[PDB]
Amino acid sequence: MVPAPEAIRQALQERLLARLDHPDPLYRDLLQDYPRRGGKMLRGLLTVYSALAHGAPLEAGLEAATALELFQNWVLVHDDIEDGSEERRGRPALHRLHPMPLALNAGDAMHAEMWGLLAEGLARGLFPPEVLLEFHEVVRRTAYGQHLDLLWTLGGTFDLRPEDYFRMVAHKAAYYTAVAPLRLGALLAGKTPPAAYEEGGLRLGTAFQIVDDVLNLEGGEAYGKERAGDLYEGKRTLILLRFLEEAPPEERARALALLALPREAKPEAEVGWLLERLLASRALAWAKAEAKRLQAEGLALLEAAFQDLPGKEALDHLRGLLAALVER
Amino acid sequence: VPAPEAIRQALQERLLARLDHPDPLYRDLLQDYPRRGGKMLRGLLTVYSALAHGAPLEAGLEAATALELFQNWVLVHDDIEDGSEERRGRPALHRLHPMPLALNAGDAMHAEMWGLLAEGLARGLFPPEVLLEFHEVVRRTAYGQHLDLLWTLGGTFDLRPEDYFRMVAHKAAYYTAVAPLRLGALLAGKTPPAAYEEGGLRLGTAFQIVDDVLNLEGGERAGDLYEGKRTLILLRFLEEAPPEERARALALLALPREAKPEAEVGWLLERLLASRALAWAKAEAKRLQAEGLALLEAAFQDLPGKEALDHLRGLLAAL
Repeated sequence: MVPAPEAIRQALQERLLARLDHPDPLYRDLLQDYPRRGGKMLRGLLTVYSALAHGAPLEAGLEAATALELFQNWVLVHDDIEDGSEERRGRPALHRLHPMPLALNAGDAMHAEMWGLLAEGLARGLFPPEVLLEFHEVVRRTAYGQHLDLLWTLGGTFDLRPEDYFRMVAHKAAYYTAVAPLRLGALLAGKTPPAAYEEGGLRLGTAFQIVDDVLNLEGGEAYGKERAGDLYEGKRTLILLRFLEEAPPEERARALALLALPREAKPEAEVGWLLERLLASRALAWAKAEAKRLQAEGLALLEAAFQDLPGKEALDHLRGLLAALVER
Repeated sequence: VPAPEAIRQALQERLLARLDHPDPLYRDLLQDYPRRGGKMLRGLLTVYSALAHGAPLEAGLEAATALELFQNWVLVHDDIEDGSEERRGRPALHRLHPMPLALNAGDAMHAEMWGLLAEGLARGLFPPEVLLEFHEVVRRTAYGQHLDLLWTLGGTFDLRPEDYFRMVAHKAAYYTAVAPLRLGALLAGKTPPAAYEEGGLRLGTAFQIVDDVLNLEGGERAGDLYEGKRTLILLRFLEEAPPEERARALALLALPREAKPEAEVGWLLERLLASRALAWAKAEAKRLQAEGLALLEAAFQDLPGKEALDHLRGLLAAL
C-alpha cells in the first residue's frame, strides 16, 4: 500500500538532514538548524502523495519532496533576515543565534544543496528535465513575490487593493506551497500538468497563507515567526486589509500611522493596541471565512482533473493534505 | 576561435538577457552588478577551456554565462556579508537598495544561474555532470566564505598558513581556476583528470597571494591593512613576530577600519614590506604557480583545440 504520513515525514526528515551533513561541526549546525526545528512538512507530504497519485515512484516522490522541503528551509533562513524576524518555531532565528553573515551564507549553501539533490536525482533517472525547470519556476516566483512583499512594507504609501495583495501572495507563497506539489507529481510521472493545477493550487496556497497570518496573531503554539510578528514587521495580510476597510476613521488612521514606522520605531503600546483590535475584529472572522471560500474554489477547480489520477489510495491522502492547508 | 573581446561581449549580452524582467524596478536591481562591467576573466577561461577540450562554442558560452552569473550573485551577498560600502565606484547593492531587497536579488540571480543550467540540460547542450560541477562550485565557495567570515567578523588573526590555504582554496581558488578547467572537460563529455583540481587550486591560490602582495607593495596605501585582510603575508608575519611587535600589530588590527591611525598602519606596513614573511609569501606564490602549471602540462598537451589552448595558457599565466 501507500506509506502513512508519519512514515513519510520521518523519511523526509532523515533525507533532509543527510543532505545537509558536513564534517565541520559549526557549519553542519548552521545548515541543519532550521530543519531540526521540525514541523509537519506539509509541502513535502503533498509532493510525495502527489507523485504517487500520478503513478510516479515513491523514491522519486521522496527525493522531490526533500528538495522542496530544503527550499522551504533556506527560504525561511533568508526570509527571517529580510523580514527582521526574531524567532522561528520557538527558538531565536538563525541570524540571532549566529552572526547574520554566517546565516545568510548558510542559506546560500542550503540552496546549493537543493540543486545538488535535483541534479543527482535527474542523473539517476528519477527526475525528468522538466522537474528542474519546475524548481527554477519555484525559486523565481517565490523570490519575486518576496521582492514585492518587502517593497510594499518599505514604500512611501501602501497599496490596499486586494488584487495587488493576491498577486503578491500568489508568487510569494501560494505557488510553491500548493501548486508545485501538484505540478511536480505530474511531471515526475511524465505527464503535462493541467492548467487547473495552477489555477486551483493558487487558491489553495493563498488560503494557506491567510491561515498562517491568522495563526500569527492568535496565541497558539508559534510554529512560524514570533507572535504578532506581522504587526512588528509591517507585513501586508488580508486581515489587515479588511480591518482598514472597516475600521472607524480614527482606528484606520492609527493603524496606517503605525504601519509607516519601521519595526524599531513602532511604539510597543500601539502594536499591543492593534493586536487587540485585530483579534476582536470582524475582519479576523472575515479572513477566516475567506480562506475557506478560496479553499472551496480550489477544490472545485481540481475535482475534474483529479479523475485522471491512477493512484487512488495516494489520492485519498493528497485530498486530506490539501484540506490540511486550511484546517491544519 | 573567437577573440577575447567577442567572448566578453557575448557573455555580457547573455548575462543581461538572463536577468531581464517585465518589472523594470526588479530588472534594474538584478542587472545592476552585471551592468557595472568587468573583465570576466573566469568566463573567458571557461570558454577557452571548453574550446580547448573540443566542446561546442555554444556550450562554452552558456556555461561561462552561468559562471559569471555565479560571480555576480556571490558579490551581491559577499558585499552584505562583509559590509562593503562600494562596488566599482558606486554604493553596494545593499546600500543603494534596502539590504533585504539586495539579499533577495542575490537569491533570484542564483535561481537564474540554475535556470540557465536546467534549460541547457533540457536542450541537450549540457550533460548532468555540468550541473554537478556547478553544485561543487557553490558548495566549496560558500564553505570558504563561511571560514573567512568566521575569522573576520570575530577578530581572529592567529591563523596558520594551513588555515589560510584551506580557506582560500575553497573561497576563491576552486571557482576561479579549477571550475573553468573541469567544466571544459565536462562540456566535451570528457573525464577531468585529478590534475585539474590539484593544479588549479595551486594556481588559484598563487593568484590570490600575488594580489595581496601587490596591494602591499604597489598602488590609499595598503588597503588590506585598514581592512585587516587575512592575507598569507600578514598571517606569516604574526606567526613569527616577537611578543612586543606581535602585540602592537594585533592591537591595531583589533580596531575597526574607521578608527585606526594612519601612522600606526604605516608602521605595520613598514615592517611587513621588509619582513621575512613577505619574502616567504612571494616564494610560496612562485612555488605554487610552478607546481600548478607542471601538474597540468600532460593533460594540456593532449587537448584537441590547440588554438584555444594557447589562449587558455595565456590567461592562466597572467591571472
